[PDB]
Amino acid sequence: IPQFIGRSYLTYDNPDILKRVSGSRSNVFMRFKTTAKDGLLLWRGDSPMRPNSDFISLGLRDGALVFSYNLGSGVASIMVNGSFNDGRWHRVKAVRDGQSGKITVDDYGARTGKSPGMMRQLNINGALYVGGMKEIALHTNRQYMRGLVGCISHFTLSTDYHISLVEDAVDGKNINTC
Amino acid sequence: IPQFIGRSYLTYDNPDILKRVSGSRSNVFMRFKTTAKDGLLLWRGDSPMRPNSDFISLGLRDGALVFSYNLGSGVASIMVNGSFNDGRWHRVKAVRDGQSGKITVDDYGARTGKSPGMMRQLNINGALYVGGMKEIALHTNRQYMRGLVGCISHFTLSTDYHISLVEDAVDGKNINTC
Amino acid sequence: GAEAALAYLYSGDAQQLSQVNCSERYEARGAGAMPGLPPSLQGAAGTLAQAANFLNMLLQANDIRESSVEEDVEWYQALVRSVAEGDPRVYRALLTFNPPPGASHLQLALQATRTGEETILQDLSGNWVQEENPALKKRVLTNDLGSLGSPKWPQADGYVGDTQQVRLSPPFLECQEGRLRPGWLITLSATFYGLKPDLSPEVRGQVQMDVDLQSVDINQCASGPGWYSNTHLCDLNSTQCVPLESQGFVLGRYLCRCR
Amino acid sequence: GAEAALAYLYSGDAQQLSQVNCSERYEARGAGAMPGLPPSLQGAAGTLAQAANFLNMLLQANDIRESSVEEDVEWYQALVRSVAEGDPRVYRALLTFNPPPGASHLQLALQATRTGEETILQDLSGNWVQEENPALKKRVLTNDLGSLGSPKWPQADGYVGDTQQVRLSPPFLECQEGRLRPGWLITLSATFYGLKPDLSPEVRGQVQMDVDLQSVDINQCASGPGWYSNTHLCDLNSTQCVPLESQGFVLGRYLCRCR
Repeated sequence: IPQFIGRSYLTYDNPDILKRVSGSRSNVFMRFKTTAKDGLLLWRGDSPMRPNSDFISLGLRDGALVFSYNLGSGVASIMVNGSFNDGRWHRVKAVRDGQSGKITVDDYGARTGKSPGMMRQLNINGALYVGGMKEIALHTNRQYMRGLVGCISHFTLSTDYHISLVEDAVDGKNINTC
Repeated sequence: IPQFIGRSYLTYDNPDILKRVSGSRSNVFMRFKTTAKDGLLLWRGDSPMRPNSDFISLGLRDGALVFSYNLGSGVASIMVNGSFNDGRWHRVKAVRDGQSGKITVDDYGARTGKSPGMMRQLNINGALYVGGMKEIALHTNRQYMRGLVGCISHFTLSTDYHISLVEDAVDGKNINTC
Repeated sequence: GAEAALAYLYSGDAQQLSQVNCSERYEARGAGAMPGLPPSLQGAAGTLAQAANFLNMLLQANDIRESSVEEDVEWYQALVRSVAEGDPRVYRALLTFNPPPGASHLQLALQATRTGEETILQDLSGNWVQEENPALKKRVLTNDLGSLGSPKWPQADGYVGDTQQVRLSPPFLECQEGRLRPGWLITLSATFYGLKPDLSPEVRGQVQMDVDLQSVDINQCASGPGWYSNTHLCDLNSTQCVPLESQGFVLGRYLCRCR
Repeated sequence: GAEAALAYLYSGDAQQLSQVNCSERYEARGAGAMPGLPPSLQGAAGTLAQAANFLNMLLQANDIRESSVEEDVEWYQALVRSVAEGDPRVYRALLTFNPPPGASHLQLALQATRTGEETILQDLSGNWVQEENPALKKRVLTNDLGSLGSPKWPQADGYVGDTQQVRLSPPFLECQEGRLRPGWLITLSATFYGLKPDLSPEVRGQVQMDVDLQSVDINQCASGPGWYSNTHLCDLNSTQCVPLESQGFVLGRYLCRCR
């Protein structure tokens, strides 16, 4: 949904979106914009039991995009820093190779993020939330408890599957006026 | 002014804007957007007496951008056609060479517009109106009587002088919410 | 076909249109000798290893440039219209972005085609479905500090090849709808290199040339960097021959009498 | 200076650092003979007349590409990092968009500078203020019909040059803060061509090379495409000489005894 204003979350149902993320690769091209200091833009991750939940993420911690792919055995906390808290559009691309990927911001440079723990290929079930989640505090992550704002845009996942953010969803709110 | 809604006009005062248009060259890079069938985006032209008024123009007649530079002796009616009446952004560039120039639209192609009558170098006094004019029917042109809408953008005139559309004006209205 | 193919080498000029119904490409299964870039094909392999560098430092500095190739398709329509002019003897010039890794379609392959005073451009992306079909790389440390305000990164490392790695192809002639065109072409290749997020042997891309060899002068009974070299079939008395013509690409048309 | 300059040609290697306080460029006012592109400088003038074509068909098809050159300054930072590799003997590689017609500043001129295993990039646009400092053009009819959905124009006409119009420069050596560096360089030029809205001799741009000639072997008492050719000063008995070394760029260091 373009033009988030509040805690507007968004889930996904299509079994094609549910599959390109799970594997030995991942891509994102979120062309977001924000005026906050935290938030969540993608939270595909199965029912979080004891911390290992094979979760992927793309946060905006205090002006620091943090690609947080996990495999259970080893966390990853890639990071960039700038003026992302306030301003205008920004082009992300969170490539993965099963154990290694970038967090390439617009022009800052490819801050590579080598961070496996032992293994690869464990991306598992769950819906693909974009822009938030109906309730996120109770979830085991407990890092993106607020900041769920922005005005999101083009989201071509896996470098092929161009996705529309309202045409393939089942939930959400407030398409316009941000 | 970004985000015109009505008959919002806009004049200019700076003697640098008043001079780059007048000469043996002209450039524009208006990145406009509209949902109309007529309008006016630039009307630098001295007090229109008997039709010859050394007027320049950039209209949007029924989805046809019409660079209408004049020298008095010979009119010019360059034209492109497409879906400009409704939709999204569009990149113009109305180069001139004293007697010859394009109306180059985004990718359509350089529809050249050779159309002098005898002479060159007569661009003369008057303020530089963008987006309209307080009253345009009484003016001798009498072609852009309506359609003064849109949400205008980047306006780097003469390929050097980047211009802000509210920071250098004296009139207008309604900066936001289009 | 080979019945006409061979009798197209030896003095076959266009003799009654040497057409045999076709679907294949007759190569040259002989002493093509793989010469090693005759100094005549030295401009070509130059202009074809630069257009594999301009695309080598542009996908290794801003990796988001690998996810918007269908919106930047005005900048790649100026390369393949340049490779198509790196020589006065050219037929085609073709760029093929490889399919996205672990995917099917070819993702935007173009083609220019010299036709005299013309160059026709087409998109053969809907035909070469599923791509119908590491190197000698020396690092060149990109360094940026020049009081540049456009980028914001001090140092990063790329990979660059040179103009003595262009690959060759045994001379052939293809068939057009089945009716062999007589040209005796040859293809020169190249290879991009993006960045795999550890290394840089990821080969996404290829740019190719097609050159006409029906104007070069083959030399059977001399020694040089030509294609068929020292191939003279002299039933030698004492081995005194004479290559006597300004022949095109015709094998074995010397005169071995030279008493 | 010329006192050291000359005695830098003749066996001047770096003899006590042949520095004379400087502000100029000592050319070679002799039989440089303007050879005409020795076949060694044939890769260079190839890779330098392609990067004047890639920019020749990109400013002649979409003229709005001449009004957003400061936002597209990621695509022109990959050219001058390619021209800087069209040869294994390179010093600089420099691009200078001409000033806007009837204007002052230079509008975005870059520079790459080989320093071994490195290439440094800088913006010399704030120094070459006011540009401190038509051809043999054959039309190539752009034709587009290939079921392409990216452009929407059938036919238009461009202008294209080739790789035998790269210009030369008499060999020189410049001075760095006033202390002449011993290199004996040479510069190769080129030229873009946008579209004037009638014609196409508008020359906006230039791309240049700097090559090191302190490794070539000059040949005074022979005949070839070298720089100083047949310049031997034999006080001839019957004119029997011998060029005897693998010398660098040193004028007049043969041995004319050869009794």
